[PDB]
Amino acid sequence: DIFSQVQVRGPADLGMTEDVNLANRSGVGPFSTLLGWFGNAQLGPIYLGSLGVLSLFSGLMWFFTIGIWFWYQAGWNPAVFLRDLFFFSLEPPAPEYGLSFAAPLKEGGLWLIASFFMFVAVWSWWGRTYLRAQALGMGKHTAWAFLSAIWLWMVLGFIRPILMGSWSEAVPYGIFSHLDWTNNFSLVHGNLFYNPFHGLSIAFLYGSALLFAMHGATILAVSRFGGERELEQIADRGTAAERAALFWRWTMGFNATMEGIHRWAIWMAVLVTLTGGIGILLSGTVVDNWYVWGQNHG
Amino acid sequence: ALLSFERKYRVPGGTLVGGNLFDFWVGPFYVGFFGVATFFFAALGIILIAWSAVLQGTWNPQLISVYPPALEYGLGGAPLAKGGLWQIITICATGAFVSWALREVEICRKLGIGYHIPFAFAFAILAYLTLVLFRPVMMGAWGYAFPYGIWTHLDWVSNTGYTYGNFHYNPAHMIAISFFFTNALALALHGALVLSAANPEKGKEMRTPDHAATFFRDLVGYSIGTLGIHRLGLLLSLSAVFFSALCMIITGTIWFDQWVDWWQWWVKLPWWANIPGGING
Amino acid sequence: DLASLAIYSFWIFLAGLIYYLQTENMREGYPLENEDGTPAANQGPFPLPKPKTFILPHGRGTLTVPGPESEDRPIALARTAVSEGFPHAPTGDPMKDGVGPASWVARRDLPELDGHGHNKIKPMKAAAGFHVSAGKNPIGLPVRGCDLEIAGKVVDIWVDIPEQMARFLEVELKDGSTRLLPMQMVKVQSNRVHVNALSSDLFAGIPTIKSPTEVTLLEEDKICGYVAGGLMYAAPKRKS
Ligand code: BCL
Ligand code: BCL
Ligand SMILES: CC[C@H]1c2cc3[nH]c4c(c3C)C(=O)[C@H](C(=O)OC)c4c3nc(cc4[nH]c(cc(n2)[C@@H]1C)c(C(C)=O)c4C)[C@@H](C)[C@@H]3CCC(=O)OC/C=C(\C)CCC[C@@H](C)CCC[C@H](C)CCCC(C)C
Ligand SMILES: CC[C@H]1c2cc3[nH]c4c(c3C)C(=O)[C@H](C(=O)OC)c4c3nc(cc4[nH]c(cc(n2)[C@@H]1C)c(C(C)=O)c4C)[C@@H](C)[C@@H]3CCC(=O)OC/C=C(\C)CCC[C@H](C)CCC[C@H](C)CCCC(C)C
Ligand SMILES: COC(C)(C)C(=O)C/C=C(\C)CC/C=C(\C)CC/C=C(\C)CCCC/C(C)=C/CC[C@H](C)CC/C=C(\C)CCC=C(C)C
Ligand SMILES: CCCCCCCCCCCC[N+](C)(C)[O-]
Ligand SMILES: CCCCCCCCCCCC[N+](C)(C)[O-]
Ligand SMILES: CCCCCCCCCCCC[N+](C)(C)[O-]
Ligand SMILES: CCCCCCCCCCCC[N+](C)(C)[O-]
Ligand SMILES: [Fe+3]
Repeated sequence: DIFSQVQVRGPADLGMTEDVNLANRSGVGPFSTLLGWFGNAQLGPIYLGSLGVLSLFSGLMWFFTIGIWFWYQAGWNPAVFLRDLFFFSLEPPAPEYGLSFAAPLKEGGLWLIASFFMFVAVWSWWGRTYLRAQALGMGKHTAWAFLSAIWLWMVLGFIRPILMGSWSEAVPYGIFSHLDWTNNFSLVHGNLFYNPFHGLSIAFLYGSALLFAMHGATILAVSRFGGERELEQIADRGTAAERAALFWRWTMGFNATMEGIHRWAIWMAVLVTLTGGIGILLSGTVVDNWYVWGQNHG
Repeated sequence: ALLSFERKYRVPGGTLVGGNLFDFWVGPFYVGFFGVATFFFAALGIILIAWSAVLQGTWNPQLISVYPPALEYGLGGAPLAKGGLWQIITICATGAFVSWALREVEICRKLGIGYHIPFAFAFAILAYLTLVLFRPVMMGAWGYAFPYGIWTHLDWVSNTGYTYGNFHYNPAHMIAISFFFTNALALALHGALVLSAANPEKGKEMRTPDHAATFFRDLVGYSIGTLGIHRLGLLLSLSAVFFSALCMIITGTIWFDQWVDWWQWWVKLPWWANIPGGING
Repeated sequence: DLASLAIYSFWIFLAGLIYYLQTENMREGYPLENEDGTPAANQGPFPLPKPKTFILPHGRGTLTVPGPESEDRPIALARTAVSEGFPHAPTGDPMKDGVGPASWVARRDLPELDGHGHNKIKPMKAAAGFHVSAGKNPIGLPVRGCDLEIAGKVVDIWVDIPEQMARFLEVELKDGSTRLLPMQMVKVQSNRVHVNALSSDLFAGIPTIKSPTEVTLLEEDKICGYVAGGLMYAAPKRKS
């Protein structure tokens, strides 16, 4: 089922040590009985390290640099701040400044600072995913998967603004404002529904839901045979995996293995922002209007 | 024909309807009574779709499109060429889907597993029924449904959206998107986690689930677990689709105005409604 | 143009990728066979992938897939028709024989070990510092079968130490012997533990473990297998 009927607790687990520097690990946190009814009850420890701190510090700087701007907009009034929270917006520099780093602060400079902070924040955290894996002797699938996501973000606020000739083409920091920018970005390029990457991207998004639905319900359906213990079922096929494979073979004609299903997985999700990134990159650099392009194919 | 370990599983029984009658296979596929049901509904539906295509005078799939009845017909029947054909086709789809679900149930039983897969699928089926049955009824004409055509359907989406402004402001739409993005994120991770443990560094031994558990605690200070990430996955997807239905079933029924405008409720709370400055003052 | 280039490129990428994806899921249960066990004639467009070898922790050897497949156990099934595609009927007791929804795999007769090399799963009595932290503690509650008759009593909980999870309940039968029951196939009520798959009279048939403080992959499969099979095979004894 979706919830455990009974919870059990033991001494806090400090984990595998492999090549990890145990000096950089925190201490275990409290146990949540709340988290316990769904998954593991154990909070922490977490690994700090140099990259974690840089990431974590730049991360907050980004968030705060935006935060002060919102307050400056709110007339430092906590009431307005709450009323107008989704309306505030930190916008990129005007098209006038181009790829200039000299825009005045109220006119776009503050946006550059925030972005610079985000840039470092994100890349350091990427390097963090990689190293954490290295130090345990694991594959770097997580860092590479992560790179896909990074691709779309790189393209939205960095690579495309640069290839277009101005930062003004980037995404503003704001709740309603980044929604508007999105809606508007499609209007300008002749309706993104004709961008075949966009369409591909949607297929993989829809698919991710389809698959994670399929995989999840399956593993639950056979957890009565210890299905969730996937690494050992990969190393020694249990009846759980057979029932799993056979349920699907009998339904739609072919099937996965336990290692296999997880390759379907990582690629279906990774293709969302991979294709995505490409659809957006060509948008406005090589193709000005996807409908017209749809008319020619060229 | 059989997987090296399949035979011991191919025993009689588990059928919901009709005993041993359709209790058999065709190549890898399991038939069952509902095996037959879905085939019949699928045959019929595709036929009708081709029939629509001649009345339309195109065989090109990018062009073919079967439209519902126009609003003037309300929730009554319409002539074939004028909307009947879509109505049957819709009946046939439903027939297909539901049947496909019940077959999943029948396979579940024969194998002795839970019913989580058929159950999860029913959410997909319910989203489809929302868009072609529940919303049009409630609105008052089959004409509010989306047409069956590759691009025409994308058009319905675009037109229906823009009717209420930027649809981005539909609040349940915001929530539904959150689950879609978050689910993908989680499918990305889960897959990557298991693979990296099963496929370590060159020459190293297969990692342990423990290593996995550790990798994550080190990364974000927490690890949900094997039975967890699988319940999680199931929850995000089912949820994504649940909210997707919700955002539509309310649109046009209990809210027909611009979605952005619905946010005025927040901004017009009397305690800050008149306070000057900001964006709205 | 560029765009046209990119998209044509991608549809090609995607095609070899599926091909990859597909051949990787062919490392088990392939190649295909006929109902008599002889290799099938048509194995599909996809070749078997080149084998890969897994290096198993705790000096437990290696695993190479695809590799020689064998059930490594008798199957008590007989054909019910003269052509391919029909069910195979059990020739004895499906439960005892382990066919059908009661099937089990000839996994290793060694327990799963945690990251450190200790037995992953343990009776809680022998798991230093583990206690039921939430929910109803089953231990001591009678166990009821689908026929609404009492079959035994929980005398311990077998826990998963690395993940701090309840995997099985250890139940003591009327003759003083005990069986493991998968956690995922029991309903914990406030005054009893209800088992819908097995009727009281079948609990004794639940396969036993050779050592009282350990379970092996083989014994997990034989047990889960058996209990699951009750759902279809105990059916005449189940009332509600
Ligand atoms: C639910 C949200 C909206 C909507 C919004 C969009 C948007 C937005 C997009 C699509 C896209 C697609 N839509 Mg749609 N779509 C809706 C409802 C549907 C219905 C339905 C019966 O309810 C179906 C079958 C489809 C099917 C499709 C595909 C043609 C295409 C890729 C989807 C995909 O990868 O999913 C994931 C599923 C899988 C990978 C499993 C395999 C699915 C295959 C591809 C199914 C194809 C069926 C199709 C060819 C018709 C067969 C019917 C007859 C039997 C012949 N949509 C509603 C109205 N749809 C994208 C596109 O590019 O098409 C123009 C796109 O950009
Ligand atoms: C009016 C709106 C337009 C439109 C305009 C756009 C635009 C513009 C874009 C999309 C994009 C997308 N669209 Mg569209 N789109 C429309 C209608 C639709 C419809 C529909 C009608 O049903 C659907 C289903 C979609 C679906 C989608 C997605 C498939 C795709 C983004 C995938 C993704 O997951 O990115 C989500 C993931 C990311 C952004 C990656 C970011 C990762 C970073 C590193 C995260 C860092 C976090 C930060 C550091 C803070 C840390 C967090 C805190 C610790 C909490 N569109 C119409 C036609 N669409 C994108 C695309 O790819 O298009 C091709 C895009 O740029
Ligand atoms: C392949 C495509 C999908 C994908 C994959 C993906 N994302 C990833 C990964 C992968 C494989 C990681 O490994 C990496 C990760 O570490 O996840 C655990 C990541 C990640 N994706 C994230 C977010 C994210 N991914 C997204 C999308 C997607 N990621 C795709 C759908 C999105 C969107 C917009 O859909 C978001 C928002 C992060 C959780 C994590 C990268 C973390 C990071 O880079 O941090 C840098 C900076 C900081 C440390 C900032 C911290 C600042 C905060 C303290 C401020 C906010 C405070 C707030 C009010 C707190 C309260 C929250 C309440 C809920 C309690
Ligand atoms: C609820 C979460 C997500 C989900 C889950 C889900 N889907 C599922 C399942 C699950 C758990 C299955 O078990 C089942 C499956 O077997 O997967 C392999 C299924 C499935 N999801 C499918 C597709 C699908 N799921 C989708 C969505 C989702 N599925 C969700 C996002 C989508 C989209 C658009 O997002 C699609 C396209 C099928 C691959 C498969 C169900 C197959 C099936 O029902 O077969 C019976 C029907 C036929 C053989 C064809 C019938 C032909 C009709 C009679 C006529 C055609 C009419 C149609 C309306 C025309 C539409 C034209 C378009 C261009 C608009
Ligand atoms: C409670 O009040 C305090 C002050 C305590 C707070 O902390 C509150 C803070 C909040 C109010 C913060 C609110 C923050 C949000 C509303 C943020 C929303 C952010 C988004 C919706 C972002 C969407 C998209 C962002 C994109 C795509 C960013 C892309 C960035 C980049 C790729 C970076 C590019 C780098 C640049 C241009 C500079 C590079 C320079 C070099 C030298 C390399
Ligand atoms: C992981 C393999 C599954 C990939 C699904 C491929 C089918 C998607 C079809 C999308 C139709 C797209 N397009 C380009 C015309 O917009
Ligand atoms: C993006 C393409 C989606 C449609 C693909 C449908 C394939 C159905 C699976 C057929 C497998 C066949 N079999 C059993 C004869 O081997
Ligand atoms: C978009 C998803 C499409 C799925 C790709 C179809 C793969 C079909 C594989 C059929 C395998 C045939 N076999 C060997 C099982 O008989
Ligand atoms: C799954 C059902 C989906 C709806 C399919 C269309 C049904 C239309 C019914 C109209 C028949 C006539 N009328 C108006 C007299 O009721
Ligand atoms: Fe999994």
